[PDB]
Amino acid sequence: EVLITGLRTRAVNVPLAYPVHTAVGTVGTAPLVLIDLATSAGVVGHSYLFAYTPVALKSLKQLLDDMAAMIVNEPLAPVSLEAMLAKRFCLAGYTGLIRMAAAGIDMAAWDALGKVHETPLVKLLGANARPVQAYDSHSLDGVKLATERAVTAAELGFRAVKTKIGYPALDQDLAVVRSIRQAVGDDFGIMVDYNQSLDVPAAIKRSQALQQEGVTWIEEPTLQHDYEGHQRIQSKLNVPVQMGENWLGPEEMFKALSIGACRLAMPDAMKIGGVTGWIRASALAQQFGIPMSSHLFQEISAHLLAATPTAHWLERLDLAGSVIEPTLTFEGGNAVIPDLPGVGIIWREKEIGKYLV
Amino acid sequence: EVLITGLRTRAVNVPLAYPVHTAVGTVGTAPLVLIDLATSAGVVGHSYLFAYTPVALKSLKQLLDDMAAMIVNEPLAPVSLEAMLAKRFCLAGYTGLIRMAAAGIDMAAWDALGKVHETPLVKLLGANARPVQAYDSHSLDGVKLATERAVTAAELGFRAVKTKIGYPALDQDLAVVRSIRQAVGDDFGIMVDYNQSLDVPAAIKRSQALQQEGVTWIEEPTLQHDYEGHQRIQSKLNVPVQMGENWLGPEEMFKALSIGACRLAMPDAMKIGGVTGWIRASALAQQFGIPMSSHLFQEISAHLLAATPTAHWLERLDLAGSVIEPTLTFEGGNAVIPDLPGVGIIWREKEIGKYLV
Amino acid sequence: EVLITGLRTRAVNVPLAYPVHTAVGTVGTAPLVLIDLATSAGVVGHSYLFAYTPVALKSLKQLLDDMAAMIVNEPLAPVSLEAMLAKRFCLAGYTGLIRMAAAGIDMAAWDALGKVHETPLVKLLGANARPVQAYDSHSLDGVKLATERAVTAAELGFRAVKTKIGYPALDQDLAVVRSIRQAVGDDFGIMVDYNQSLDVPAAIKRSQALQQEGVTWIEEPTLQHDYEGHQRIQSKLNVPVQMGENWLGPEEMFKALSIGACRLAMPDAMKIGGVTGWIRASALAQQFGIPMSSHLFQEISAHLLAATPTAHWLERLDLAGSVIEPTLTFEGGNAVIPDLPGVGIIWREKEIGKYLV
Amino acid sequence: EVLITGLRTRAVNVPLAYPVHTAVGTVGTAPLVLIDLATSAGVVGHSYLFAYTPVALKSLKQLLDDMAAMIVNEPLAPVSLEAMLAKRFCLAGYTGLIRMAAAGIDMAAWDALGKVHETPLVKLLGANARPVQAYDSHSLDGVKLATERAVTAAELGFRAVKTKIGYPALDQDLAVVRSIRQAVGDDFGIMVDYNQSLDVPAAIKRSQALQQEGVTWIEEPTLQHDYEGHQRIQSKLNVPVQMGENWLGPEEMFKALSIGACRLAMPDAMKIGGVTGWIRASALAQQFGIPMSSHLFQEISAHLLAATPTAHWLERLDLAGSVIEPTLTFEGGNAVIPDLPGVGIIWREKEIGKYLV
Ligand SMILES: [Mg+2]
Ligand SMILES: [Mg+2]
Ligand SMILES: [Mg+2]
Ligand SMILES: [Mg+2]
Repeated sequence: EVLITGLRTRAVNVPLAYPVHTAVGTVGTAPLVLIDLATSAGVVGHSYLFAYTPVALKSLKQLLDDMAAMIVNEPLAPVSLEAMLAKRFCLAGYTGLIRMAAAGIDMAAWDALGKVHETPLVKLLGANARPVQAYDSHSLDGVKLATERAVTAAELGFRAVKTKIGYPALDQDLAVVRSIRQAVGDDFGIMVDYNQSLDVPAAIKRSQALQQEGVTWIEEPTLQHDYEGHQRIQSKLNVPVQMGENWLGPEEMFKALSIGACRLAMPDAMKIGGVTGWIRASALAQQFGIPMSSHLFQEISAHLLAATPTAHWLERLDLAGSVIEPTLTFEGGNAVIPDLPGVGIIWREKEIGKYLV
Repeated sequence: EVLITGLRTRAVNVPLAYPVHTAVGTVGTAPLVLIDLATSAGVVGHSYLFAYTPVALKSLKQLLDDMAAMIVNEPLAPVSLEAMLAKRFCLAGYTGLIRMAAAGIDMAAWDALGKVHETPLVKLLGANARPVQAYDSHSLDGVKLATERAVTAAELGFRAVKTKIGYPALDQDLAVVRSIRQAVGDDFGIMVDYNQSLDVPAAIKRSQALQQEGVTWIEEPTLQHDYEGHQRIQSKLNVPVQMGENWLGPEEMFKALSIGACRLAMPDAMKIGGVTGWIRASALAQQFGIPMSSHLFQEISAHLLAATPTAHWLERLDLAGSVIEPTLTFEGGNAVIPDLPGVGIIWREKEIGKYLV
Repeated sequence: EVLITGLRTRAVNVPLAYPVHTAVGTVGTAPLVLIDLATSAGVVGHSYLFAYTPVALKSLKQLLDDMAAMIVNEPLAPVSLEAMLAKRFCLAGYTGLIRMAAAGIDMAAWDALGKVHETPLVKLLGANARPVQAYDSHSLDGVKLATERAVTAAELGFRAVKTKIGYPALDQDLAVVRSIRQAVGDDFGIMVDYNQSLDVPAAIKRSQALQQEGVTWIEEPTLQHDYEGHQRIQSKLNVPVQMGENWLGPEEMFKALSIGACRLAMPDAMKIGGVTGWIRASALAQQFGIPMSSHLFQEISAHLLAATPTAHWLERLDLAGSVIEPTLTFEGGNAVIPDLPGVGIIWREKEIGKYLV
Repeated sequence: EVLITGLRTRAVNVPLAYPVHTAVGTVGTAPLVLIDLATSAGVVGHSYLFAYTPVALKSLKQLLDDMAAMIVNEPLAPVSLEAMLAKRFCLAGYTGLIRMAAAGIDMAAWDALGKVHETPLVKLLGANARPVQAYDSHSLDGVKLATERAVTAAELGFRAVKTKIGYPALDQDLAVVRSIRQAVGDDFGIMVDYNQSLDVPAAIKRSQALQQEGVTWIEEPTLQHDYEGHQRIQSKLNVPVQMGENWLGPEEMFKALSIGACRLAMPDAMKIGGVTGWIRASALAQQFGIPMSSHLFQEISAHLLAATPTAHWLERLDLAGSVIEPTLTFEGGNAVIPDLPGVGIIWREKEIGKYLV
């Protein structure tokens, strides 16, 4: 009875507030697919996807455009829609770019369901809005820029930052972390993320040195699919190993928590399967006793974390700020959900045409 | 912003459509606590609890009456309310009659949230209504009455029945099952339930004989908290061991699925923690690959199963038919959810006064 | 041949010798149900239950009043009575408030059996009385009050105290523990209890800091039903993790010891199932090599520990001192069992009427 | 020193020799992306990809077109190229359609390396060509068409066929298998494939009935990512459970063999990561003692199996016969590798234009 009536997608390369420094060089834009899901109720659901690299951007938009005929005239009902897409893609493989596209439809379908009921998503999920602690996420920035970014975050009221590390020598990782720590003081979180760059023995050596410095967690020290190698690294540490941004569906989270790969989790709202996948992931993190943070997608993640019994941190990294209104607020380093139906995503229509592919 | 404004409870002893025959004798009424949850939106949430024995009935109503002050003036938001009650009862022990009372408040709070949004609960949970296969549940009835009840179920269009067994000799269990099977034919489900009555070696001997007869599952062969003993019984069977009506919260389901106690699950909407607990239980049964049925509470369970990715059967056993309107329908042995906001529970006010304690 | 002839219960809110400070505020009374079990031998068994919160108090008394008809005219024989109650409540769920009520009947039935034989309970159980080391249990008291309470305990001759911790920052827990340690010196036990307040990674970080301070054990760092999360915390510690006050029956202790959740145990005489349940729990702690202390119920626990092969500490926390005579004595910080038949509980009849609900 | 100089892709919808019958209806074409990899040596590598559904076809071609700039001017060296692509896609997720595209480049790069050295791929891999037993793979065809297809396969000299089953009742699966068995006789292989359609208990019941009939293996009885559920099904069977066509990379095969999910494996040359991935998969199947068959891609699989120490069957299912010359031969039901450099794939250029998208 409310039916989906259309899917529209727009591929954009948007400027990043913080250019991303990598081992190769700097990237100053993010490739996104913005999604509009029309309904027979006259409301339009909005979401977006991150394509990671511009090599995948046109392919992800073309995949979504060719999935429109599977969803148009189906009832909006995201949990039912997700089961239908999981079955339709069971041969192709309901993972990678297909699962990401399905998650973008789910996150749009939940934003429209909240609009049909004139209620923020957090309340539709049965919870009250609450401010959630956030950390500001930076990149592989070198000692001077990482310290300047940490000092700007601290001046903006965040009480933790994340820096990416994995320089050619462990001394340079430690020089970054120590310089930040001098600038922000001891009563401040410094998360660190090796973005899959170490083998297991290097990750044990480097992480035991970083745990002596005092860091908040150590994120993806090794290849993201190697859950046993993450469990061997965590078995040598007191500081917690954090992972999860690369789990494609809750069935990958379940496999990593069943072997004890990590003592923290941080699903990505797109890769875990949207709101439907995150609800499932929340139930698993509750039973396995794992505090659960978010990865990217801050606008929907502030709602999802408020319904997550083990919620821990929200990652602030504003990928779509150039094309979405700043309805999400940070107040004393906590994200505060807007009082708007659905997710609170409202497009900057005059900006989007600047960045179309 | 919609707040709870009052809790009213009424303890009743209601006549059962099918008197329950036990090893002791017959019971012809069920002790229930009917719950009304007032809200500032003018809608009233309804649920009920089963007290099992009249020894617990006044105590469960008095417990709910003394919990009213913990919930009145809280926002209706069931997931938040459940976290608050779990913390408030963490010393007393958030299990047994305290958890049942919390679940009755959760099931009422979700029925009111569906009424605030003028939408059946199944759609509020994000799914479409679908008819769900049901079986008719009988008792420890002896060969003649069990066969008459199976023939009446088959004439009503059900395609499976459950009988309780655990007579003093295995031959009498087999005489029951064979007589039903003669009366209903081979293309018909016969579930059997030993209601915790066997030790592990007796359960292996009796269940291997019942598996040779051809039964659909073997339910709670031994003490319900002995998950390892259920896993030892299931390791000796091809037919699946079914359990779960006695799990108090999803954290007990998680412990039994982590050791492989059963190849089917059937949570009870009250003991698993209401709609909030069942949503969590559904995510666990999906990841552990366990088809999930319901136990009692048919009216809400038809909605919950339609949102459950591994839904298997709905148990028809109409405990509250004497005091609730028959809005749930069975059509060719499938339960069909009513098109009514929330759960579809509407009290028979002129009947309730007949059965008050 | 000695039969039970009546059950009388009285619900009271009694003043605490040490008001209990919590994260919310102070509580100055304890809700108890005092139990009298009449017999055909003319002796009357006495016990009491702790309801934890006044929300449960009337419900627990009403449950016991409605169980009287299950026990009156049964033989006093507590082990047989316990098997009968376990079977009668196998559907309702023999846990939470039902199991607590059964344990209060068992503890009264053993006090009457000791009176029928004119012998202290410890001798009826086959052991000699012995003084058992006790620690004085305090609350979440802040640095000044926790230090004053530790100095009063040390002046009363106790050689250890327990303080509740789990302040918003780990530095405040450490400020409490260090201030106590300055006041009482190094040759003195300081147990610490987080009363389920931490997730697993916070519990590992905080407990490794507390183990560097030197504490005697770390009690219930995380949710009490999460035995695997307690085992992950204990795997990161040399100091022992203590738990068990929330195990409802020896079957829950068995599940936590089978996974290595803790290196100390401390059953509560009511939640473990009274004297019958504690005897079983003692045999499990002996085989799993776990030193076994008590939680609350000091009067019966001094007898039970003297029969427990792995007895470790008695927790002094005098909940019912306002309504029971001080027949239990502490002599140089050890509890000393009175030479009185049964448990030695004798009501202060002129005080009880002051505190009735 | 031989460098890649260009990538050209063509998306086609090609007619199938055997239309594929499914639970929904018949599909008479396959969506393929044909790949040409130009080199500085003047030879052109050829491969193709299967997109499974036409929903993915344009997206897979656009992804490959946008990956051309990552590979042009790199040395042809497929193992090095694969490591480079795994690192470049480590954030996006080197799985699903990205991994399939990488595998199509690897299979083209090995066909060109064999052409640069004027040697069939099997000899470049260090092995001699040998004929490999093949079975003819059919679909969900109903009793009459499945029996006609089995009789045509047997007349073509194949000594085994595979049929897809998972009809609404187990009796219809058994009616299919029995009808084939009557037509082909007892000295003939009948593999059966449930294409992920059963939950675990249904798969145990149906597969124990099929094992009594006598079938050669039971393939993907349940969801393909549920390796533990495949291990629970295999633990109840003597006949071997076969899986692997949906493993994306050898790292997914390793996870399923480490838990004992299956006693046979059948990687797909595209999803396992091309020739580079299959070489790795072969080493794992050898150490875990698992006979290894192929899935689709018959032309390259006849070469790969001849280098695989545990080679078992080649699956004949001729997806690209309409656009590639029939250089692969079946002689008495064995595939025989052509004596042509590289894989032996030579395009039918006059046919390809008929089927372009
Ligand atoms: Mg990261
Ligand atoms: Mg049952
Ligand atoms: Mg404690
Ligand atoms: Mg297959």
